Amino acid sequence: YDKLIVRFGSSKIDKELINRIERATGQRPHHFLRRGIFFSHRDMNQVLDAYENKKPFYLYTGRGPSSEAMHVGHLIPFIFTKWLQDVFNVPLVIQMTDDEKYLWKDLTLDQAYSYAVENAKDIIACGFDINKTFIFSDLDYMGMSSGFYKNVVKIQKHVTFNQVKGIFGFTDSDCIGKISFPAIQAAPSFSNSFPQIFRDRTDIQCLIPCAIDQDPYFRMTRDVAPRIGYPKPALLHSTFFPALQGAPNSSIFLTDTAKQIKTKVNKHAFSGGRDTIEEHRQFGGNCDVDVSFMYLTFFLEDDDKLEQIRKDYTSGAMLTGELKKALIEVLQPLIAEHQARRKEVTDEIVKEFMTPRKLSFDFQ
Amino acid sequence: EDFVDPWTVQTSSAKGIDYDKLIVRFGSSKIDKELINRIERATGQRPHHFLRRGIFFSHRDMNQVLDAYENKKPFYLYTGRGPSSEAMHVGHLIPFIFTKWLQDVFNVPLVIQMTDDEKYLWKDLTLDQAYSYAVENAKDIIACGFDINKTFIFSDLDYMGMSSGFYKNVVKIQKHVTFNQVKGIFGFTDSDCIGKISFPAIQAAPSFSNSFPQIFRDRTDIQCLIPCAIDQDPYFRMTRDVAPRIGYPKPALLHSTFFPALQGAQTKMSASDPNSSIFLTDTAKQIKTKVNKHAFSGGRGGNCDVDVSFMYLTFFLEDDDKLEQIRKDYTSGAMLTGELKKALIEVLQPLIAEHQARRKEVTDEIVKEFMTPRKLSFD
Repeated sequence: YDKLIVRFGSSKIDKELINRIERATGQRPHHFLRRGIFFSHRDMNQVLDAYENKKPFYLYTGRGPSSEAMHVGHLIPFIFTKWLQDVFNVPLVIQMTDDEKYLWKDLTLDQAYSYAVENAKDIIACGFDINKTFIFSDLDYMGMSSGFYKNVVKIQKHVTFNQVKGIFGFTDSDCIGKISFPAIQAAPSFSNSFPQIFRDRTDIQCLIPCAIDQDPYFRMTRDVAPRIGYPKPALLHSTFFPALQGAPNSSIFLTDTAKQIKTKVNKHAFSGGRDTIEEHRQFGGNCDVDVSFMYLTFFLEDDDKLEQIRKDYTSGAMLTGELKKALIEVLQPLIAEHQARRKEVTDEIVKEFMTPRKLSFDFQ
Repeated sequence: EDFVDPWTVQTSSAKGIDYDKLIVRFGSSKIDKELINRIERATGQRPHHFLRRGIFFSHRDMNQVLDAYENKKPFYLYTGRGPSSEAMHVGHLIPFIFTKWLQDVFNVPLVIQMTDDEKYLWKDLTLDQAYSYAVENAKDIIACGFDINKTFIFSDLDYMGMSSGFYKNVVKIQKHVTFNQVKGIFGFTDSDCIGKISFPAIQAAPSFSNSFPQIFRDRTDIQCLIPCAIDQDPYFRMTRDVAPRIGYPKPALLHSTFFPALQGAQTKMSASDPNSSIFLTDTAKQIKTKVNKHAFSGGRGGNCDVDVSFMYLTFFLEDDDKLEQIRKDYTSGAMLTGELKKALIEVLQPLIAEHQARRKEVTDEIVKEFMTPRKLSFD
């Protein structure tokens, strides 16, 4: 990961920049920062500069509404974005790319759109404030903005096929909606794409939380920005979420019960311990390629108890199955609590989050 | 004829584009002697001259528009205009006044797409400028006399961002046209901006009732009829291919020949104009100056098949017998060029003068109304 930074030319967060946040925030850096889940960035300093100089900034993230079974991995950006929203108290804009799924998959426009509404339930279950978050459907919001399509057009002019052909790999057997889709993903990065929220303001920086594997796709947007008179969108990159069986039982869905969660991490997670304990008691603990532990890295909020689990699993004291039932006690209460929060999401709360509204934000 | 596209029209021949051949290549159908009567019977009106003199000579499924009009099932008219700049020419009047004619004789709603996004992409303009031209060009279009309770005129940049139905159709059409197909119709290249690669779906979209929920109450099946010069047909031949794939009725069409450029019937009157157009902004003096000096004569006698003045006469005189008398006469030698041009100047001068007058009457508030999404009158 330290070599993917140099590869994409991004800036690495320290344990010193993390402090800069704490000074304006007034909290304790989220464990993603503390642990390095979210390690890289691009222009966080620029966003920070305006936060103290008493100027707003906003967040943006999206979601590809392809059915659901949003697994626990998919929670990583949202958990972090939610945090960002609360410590800075700024607006967030969440995009549901229904057109995209329609273009790429065997769905009807309605089918893609219903998935967008449903996924929006799961997202709201994460707890986003309703007074500073706007979840929008591409298909819906294009028809309801006096600023969105215009920005999409500006981008479409300043980007050629050859450009989108290298970055995304589009060939020419593809449909045109695809070739031009990258402009729809980019448009949300610029404030005046949301008139009911921001107005015709253009000086509001945009912070985009996402992976590190994504930087090459967001550079297109960052490169077009100067060219159209708009500031670049800042970035905060994260690491990947270990695929369960190894880096259908392949992932752990938020719709999974409690026993399924139990039987998955027990029968399908990956082990680093010599596990087939010839005599794992002073060996075993490979906390780099052991999924169960990697997960605790994301979901167990206590550093002290985590380090204890690492010293102990690596040393050989803690066997496998012991570490596993430790994770289960973190997931089961994470997932089940998610499902409950999502039960309380009425058809009217969804419609609200998805309605072009004025928001309550920190101009500061 | 050789080349006819949405951006260029070229022929080696002074007689102009071979229209019976364009019909074979494009796959459209010739407007028969007997299809014209059906228009008469069905509308109880004499067919407009463009129909009688073969100016609008090609169609697609007009028999299906009539199939429905006869049975009391509506249909609507859709046509468009790319505002490349503020000034339009007299060739532009052909599709519009004919559309104004279809509107009255059939009494059906009409939508007119002002493609500001198309020109913002293809040309060097700001979004402000591109919208500006849409507004100005709408005044001239309005000057043709369209019923305000029966016509919707929209800028693409504005209507895309305010319609619960337009973008959705663009997206649907976009899924069914590959870059490969689009570069084999419009000749696009890997160097073109993405906005241009996908632009075709935006022109294809008004071809479906759905993009105007406010007009046809989310009805989805109202038959569409599109009047246009035959250089806009690649867009619509693409559209009719896509329509069934997204469960919509294919749009019908009526193609017109091109109003020749002054120098000859090799190109069409365009706004580039090295010096080839009579702008709807020209003074009586300029119109006369342009006809006498710039309009290719044929003549020196008289060959009607190449005289740019006589071609113009077949578009705006409106007296089949006089035109026919001007034909035999110019051919035989009796008429003698300066008289022929003198005649044409007597028709164009008032035509453009009445246009300007009515245009001066289009107040800002009227442009606004025509361009606001409305219900219309179930026309």
